[PDB]
Amino acid sequence: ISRKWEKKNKIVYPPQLPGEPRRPAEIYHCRRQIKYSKDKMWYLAKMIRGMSIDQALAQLEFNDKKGAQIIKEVLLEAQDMAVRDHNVEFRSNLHIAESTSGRGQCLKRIRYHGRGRFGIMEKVYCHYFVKLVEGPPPPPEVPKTAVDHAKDYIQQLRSRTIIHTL
Amino acid sequence: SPTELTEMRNDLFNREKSRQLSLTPRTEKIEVKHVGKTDPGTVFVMNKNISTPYSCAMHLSEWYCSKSILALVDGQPWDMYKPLTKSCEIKFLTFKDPDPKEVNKAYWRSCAMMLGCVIERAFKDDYVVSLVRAPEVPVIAGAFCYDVTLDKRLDEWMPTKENLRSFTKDAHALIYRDLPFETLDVDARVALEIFQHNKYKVDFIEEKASQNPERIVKLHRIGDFIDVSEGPLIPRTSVCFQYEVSAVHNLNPSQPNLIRRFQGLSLPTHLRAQFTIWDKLVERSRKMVTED
Amino acid sequence: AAPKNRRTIEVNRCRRRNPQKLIKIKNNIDICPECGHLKQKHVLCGYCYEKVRQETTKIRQQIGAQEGGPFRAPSVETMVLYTGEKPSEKDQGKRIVERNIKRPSWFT
Amino acid sequence: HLACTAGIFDPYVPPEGDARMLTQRTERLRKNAASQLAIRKIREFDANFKTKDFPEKAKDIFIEAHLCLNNSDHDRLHTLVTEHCFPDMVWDLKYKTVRWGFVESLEPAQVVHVRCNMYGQVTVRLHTRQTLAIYDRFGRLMYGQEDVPKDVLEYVVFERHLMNPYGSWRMHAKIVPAWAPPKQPILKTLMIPGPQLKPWEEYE
Amino acid sequence: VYRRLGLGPESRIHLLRNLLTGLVRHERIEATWARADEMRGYAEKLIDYGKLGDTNERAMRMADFWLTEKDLIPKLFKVLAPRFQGQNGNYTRMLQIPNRKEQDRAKMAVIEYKGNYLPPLPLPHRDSNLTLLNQLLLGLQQDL
Amino acid sequence: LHSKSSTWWDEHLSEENLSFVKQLVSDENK
Ligand SMILES: [Zn+2]
Repeated sequence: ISRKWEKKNKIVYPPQLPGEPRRPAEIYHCRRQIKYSKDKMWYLAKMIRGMSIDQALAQLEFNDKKGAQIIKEVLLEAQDMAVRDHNVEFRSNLHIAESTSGRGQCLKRIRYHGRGRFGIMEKVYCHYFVKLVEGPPPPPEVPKTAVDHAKDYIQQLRSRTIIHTL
Repeated sequence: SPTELTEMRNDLFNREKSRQLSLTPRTEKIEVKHVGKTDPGTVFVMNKNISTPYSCAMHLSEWYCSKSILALVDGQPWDMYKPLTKSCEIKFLTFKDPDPKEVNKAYWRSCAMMLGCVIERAFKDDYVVSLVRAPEVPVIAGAFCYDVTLDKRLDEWMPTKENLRSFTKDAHALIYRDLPFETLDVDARVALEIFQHNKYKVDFIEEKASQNPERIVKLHRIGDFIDVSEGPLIPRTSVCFQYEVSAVHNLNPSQPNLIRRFQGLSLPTHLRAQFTIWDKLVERSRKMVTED
Repeated sequence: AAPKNRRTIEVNRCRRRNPQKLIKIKNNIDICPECGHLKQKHVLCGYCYEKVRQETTKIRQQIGAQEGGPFRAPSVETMVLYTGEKPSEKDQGKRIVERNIKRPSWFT
Repeated sequence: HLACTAGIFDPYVPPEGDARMLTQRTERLRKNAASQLAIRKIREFDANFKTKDFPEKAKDIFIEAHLCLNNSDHDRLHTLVTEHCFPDMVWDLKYKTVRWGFVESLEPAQVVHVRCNMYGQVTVRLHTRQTLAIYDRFGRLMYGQEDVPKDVLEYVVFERHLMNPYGSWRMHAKIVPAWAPPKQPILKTLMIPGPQLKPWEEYE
Repeated sequence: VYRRLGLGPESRIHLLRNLLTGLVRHERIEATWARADEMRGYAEKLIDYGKLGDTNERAMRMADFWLTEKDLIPKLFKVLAPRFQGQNGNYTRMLQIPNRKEQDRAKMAVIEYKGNYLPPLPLPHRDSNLTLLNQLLLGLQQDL
Repeated sequence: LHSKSSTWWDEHLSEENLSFVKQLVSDENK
């Protein structure tokens, strides 16, 4: 087993110089053992990526999946330590930079059948990884306008070079 | 050129900020206790004249920031971005409060100030436009009114449907820009210099200085544009969702200069309106608005 | 019947990461001023409802003890009284339930 | 094995205005009746312990211990201070970087009061200007100023195990006089949570 | 026009019969939204039978069958029926409650008998006329 | 939260204003 996510939270940066912007806080939190499928948990992780701390919490409160409740508990623990230990001034000033789920060690049993058959029973466990960056979520992407698309095509045409000639 | 006036006007606004910042030495901690109905009794230690109610909203949750337009400091309406002055009791005001009368005035005044900004930049630099004052009219009137005196060259020019739409486009651009409303308390002497050219503004500045024992006057700045305010204004221009310049009425006794009162209607994002409702309200907002 | 060949992870990833299969966000979430907790626009607050619902059980417990027997539902109207509140003439001819607690602020 | 005992045998009472203040030294001459018998007990094991010369030795340990904090020289600081003192100094400095410097002492250090199987505690009076700046894990500054001298007067208690042959003077505790000014506040702003109540309960 | 509940049509009547009896005894019952709506119609119609009069033989037969506990029959004719004599309808109030956290997430609703002595439910309140939007509409009303 | 919310014409219409709105709609149609 590897627990490098926690070690990322133990990283200590060198003292910042006067001519350096105030470093945004990054917090790495995870729950190593959950009796839940990583694949099912991943769906929850994918949706919440890039959202604010408050927005994610609100969606989780009204979510029907068991994993969502676990995620909210994990999120609350990370926020508490962030203010307590990572010197976060504002509770609301947090957003979900990264969210993903991983496989965990399982348990193996034999699945009996009423007709003399047997199967391989597995008790699934998974890990959940989230990295939180202090500050509001980044602005969403704006689709390219027709003007932007045309300019690139013209630029590509100009960038064309003569091939296989002196 | 108009840019020159804005440049010097902006500087004096900036210099006043530096003087106030220089006036406060170090950071002084003031104990502010939350008297709001929700999360009552929370006490924040804050830096005097450095932090603002928005910071406290950030401390608690994002919901507070989104729904908080004003703050009740010791029972007094305070702008969300106004620096705190002393230990006090703070409560957050929302659009859906039982008594939005204080909120209504701030929205009413802010809309008038925004309209004044559009007028000055809407016309070409060749013409001369002087803003006289923003008359205070009830919300029941159906439109917010701004008075402006035009140059003789514009005596025969009346806005058309397209021209009125142009004003809304300028107003819509300002709303899209989402410029926070800066707030400064400035003495009459400095304020008179900032607005010396506009005689009408000068008298308005004098009235405010006359009422209060000191010469301090309430000045609000939207980007480069600056104006005097009767009271607190909206924190940001993004609050408005619907904006319309309903109509303009020319005052008959306007020989020395053509004084026009502009009628407009605006609605915050928190309070959206149906299509038919807005049309009737806009139609009801095209009628001459008297001050009662 | 088994697939003629194993399905590639890349093909599998596209199917599960399709927007149709992803979890959708909800925009109808609202706040409860009374409890300060979240709610849906068409769903009442539950934190305050817990007070009322659990308060009802306390009232019901008092009623059950007072009746003292099954199939003893009165044929007359019933009223609930809290400490500090005295029966009135209008309360005559009505079952009276007495609560040790003071008249709740929300209850009127 | 314990080489130190928590607390002070008898707490010396500092007089207000001592910072303004020969003079105080004579007050010790008057008060050696209370302390000389204690001084003799330290002298019996050592015979070279003098209240006049101890502050110089005591001062070096105090300054040296503070220097170890910047380098996190825990082993070096362990020897300088007693077991009781060490955890307080460094426990709250975990995952933090501090730049500490010593400006010239405002006034000379002087022994103030001493007391004493046998553990001897010597109170030393120190007023010195120092610079303190602590940064976050990310390097963000959280407390103190990089190059601003802060004048602080405190009374520092050193202790030694007289019975032990290897016993030596190690910093044990500091006595803070009430008249001393409060320490500088933290740069960041804190929030005090409100009272916690059950769903049935109402705000009070 | 009828929901399928229970193990059969008779079970639905028995299930509806049990639900109706429970509501009368307590006057406020919480159940699944679908079931609550199904029983709302029966409750209103029963009150009409109560208003008809105790001496009505059909009402007595209907009351006896639907209400298993016979102590409720006097209550219907002497408590429920007298109370709603003035009202012409809308005897029952049904409201939505947050879904059950029982791993099935069934839709939950509360159905209550109006005029009851139970503590008032936290009903929704419409926006006050003091709001900016309402004030503007009031101005339009005054002008007209 | 700076996010979209669901609204309907009757969400913020008061009972007194709601009755007026119904009358106004009938007047406009006529
Ligand atoms: Zn509530």
